[PDB]
Amino acid sequence: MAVHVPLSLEAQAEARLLMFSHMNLLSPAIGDPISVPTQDM
Amino acid sequence: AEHVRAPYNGKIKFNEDLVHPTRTRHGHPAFLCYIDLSVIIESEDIIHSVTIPPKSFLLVQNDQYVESEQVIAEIRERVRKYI
Amino acid sequence: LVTFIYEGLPKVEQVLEVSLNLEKRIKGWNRCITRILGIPWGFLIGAELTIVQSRISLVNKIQKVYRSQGVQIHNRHIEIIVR
Amino acid sequence: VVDYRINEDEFHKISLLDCDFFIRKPPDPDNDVYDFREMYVTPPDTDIYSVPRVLAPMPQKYIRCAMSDYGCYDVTEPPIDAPRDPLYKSEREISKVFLTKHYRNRRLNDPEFVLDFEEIYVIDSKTKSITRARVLVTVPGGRKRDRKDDLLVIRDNGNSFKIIHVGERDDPTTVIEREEWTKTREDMEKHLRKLRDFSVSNWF
Amino acid sequence: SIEIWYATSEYLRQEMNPNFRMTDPFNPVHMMSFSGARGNASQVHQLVG
Amino acid sequence: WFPEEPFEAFKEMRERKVFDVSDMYTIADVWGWTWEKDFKNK
Amino acid sequence: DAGYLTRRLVEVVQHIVVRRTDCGTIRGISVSFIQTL
Amino acid sequence: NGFVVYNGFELDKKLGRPHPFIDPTKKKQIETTLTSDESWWNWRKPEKEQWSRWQRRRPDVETVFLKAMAETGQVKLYGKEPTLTETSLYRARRHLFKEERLQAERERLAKEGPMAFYSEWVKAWKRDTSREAVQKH
Repeated sequence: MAVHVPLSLEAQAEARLLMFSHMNLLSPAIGDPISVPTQDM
Repeated sequence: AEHVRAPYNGKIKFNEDLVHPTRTRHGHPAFLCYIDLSVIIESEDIIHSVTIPPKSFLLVQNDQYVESEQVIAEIRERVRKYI
Repeated sequence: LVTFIYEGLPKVEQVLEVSLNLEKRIKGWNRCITRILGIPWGFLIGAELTIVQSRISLVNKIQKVYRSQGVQIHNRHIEIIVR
Repeated sequence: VVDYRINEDEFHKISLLDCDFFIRKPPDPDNDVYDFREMYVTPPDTDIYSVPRVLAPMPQKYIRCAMSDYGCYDVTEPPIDAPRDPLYKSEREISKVFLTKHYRNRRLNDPEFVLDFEEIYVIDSKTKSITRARVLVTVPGGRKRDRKDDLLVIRDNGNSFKIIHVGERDDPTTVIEREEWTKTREDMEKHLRKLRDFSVSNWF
Repeated sequence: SIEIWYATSEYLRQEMNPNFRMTDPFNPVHMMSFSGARGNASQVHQLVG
Repeated sequence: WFPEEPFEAFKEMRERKVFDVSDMYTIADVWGWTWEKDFKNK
Repeated sequence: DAGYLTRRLVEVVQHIVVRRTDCGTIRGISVSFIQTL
Repeated sequence: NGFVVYNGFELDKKLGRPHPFIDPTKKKQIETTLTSDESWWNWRKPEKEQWSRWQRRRPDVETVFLKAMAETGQVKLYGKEPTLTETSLYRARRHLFKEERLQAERERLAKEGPMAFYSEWVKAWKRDTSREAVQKH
């Protein structure tokens, strides 16, 4: 397990605005949703 | 391949003169069907018909008793064996 | 006593690292198109025919492997690689 | 096909899934009087008129009728192309139209208004035809009875018509559960038929 | 020997889902795989076929 | 599959818009080099 | 085998970036299925 | 015109009451079949019965409950032992029959009262537990 803390404001902007788990809800392969409920859900 | 199974218990009815005798790859006698043969099973309640398409093996005999879900027909590397 | 005689991912790697019908047409087109057309037309048109045919078959072969496994990928991504 | 184009404001316009049905409308304040001597049928939203098929004797004089449509809802989920495209689309698809005669041609606001379920005319969208419904009367009283007590039951894709007493009314749950019990009973026996001990077994 | 038992096994797998659908629709093993939550017919076939 | 025969393949290239005669031009004929036909094939 | 193929696939097109709005090409691919459109 | 008109088995089958799946009256034998002399070798019955390891019916819950329900009359079976068809059918509708039994216990409690009903699980209690005895006490 690796945890990285962005230091510069340029890196913090990219993390919040590009890599967050809600603007990437679609996979690039065919455009399917990524976080579909599974198993006990 | 596809296996045709008997949908009911009963007695198989068909004309053995419309089909060609053959030996299967399992060593059993059977019939080769090159036409649309009409095979009848007379069950305990009604009489039921199964259509046998051409190029298919008929594994049962006329007047034979068959059980439900029993295979009655089949719709249709170099290895070395030591004994 | 007796002897009888009786009768995916690597496929993608084979295609991407580089069909009999493709090889006979490329050989066929190479030995004839230059004999028909002149300067910068025999090579130009011959290269277009080979490349267009190759791209169509390469994408089909790649998508044949993934679609048989139930994997859905847009042709955009494969066309970028094949380009 | 006819050589002319009718004046559509002299007619009742009845819109079904596969046709528009036109019946001449004699002037009347309630707009519920029908002249069946002149009728036309057209493909939907078109002005090319033709004579519809008539499968029963039609009324010869003017009659007052109440109109109700018969069909289903087509609730779909269309593909979402443009932004804010709707998640569903709900439309009504009408396959039959029923024209029920007012008893003695009384008006809707008449205090003695009742429907005459013995005279019902059916327009079918699939065949572009008009016919009279065959109605079975089970109410005791014959032709002379209290029409305020009878209930019309329509089944079988608008092909079976039965008049019963309003006290014999079935609960909507009962109607739905009867259909489900009949269908599941047949499906279960079909599933169990291939077991080789079926002939020596009981339903319970 | 190979073909008679392969056909028998494949027929059991084919009849597995309709048996669940008709006689035990809310069977816990059926609901896990049929709903798509966890497991497929092949893994279930190993348990009951 | 494009046809193996050459002239059939040329027809398919035009039908599928792979290549047509509108693409057949050289520097001599689009830049107005009318004098070059005198210096060739002699 | 999957990782080795992925490394080679990324390597061959690692430089491809969307750099222009319109290259101004005239040619197109003719198609005569829905997901590929 | 002519448009206005004024007006055992197969009853159990209509109502869903217990009944044979096949009507005994409309039931026929299967004539005579090949008698091992008109048959090929692969379709002949073995002269001696063959040990199988599958020769016994698999025990299960459905068989036991169906027999118990057969003794109380809640259902009727074709024979003494439930078939595989009947156990499959019971598995589908077993919740209906249990609900009937639970309802009968609720009605019996409402009739006898708590004293008579719950005295089933108090063996040491010897006093009369009827409603009239409760009122008299």
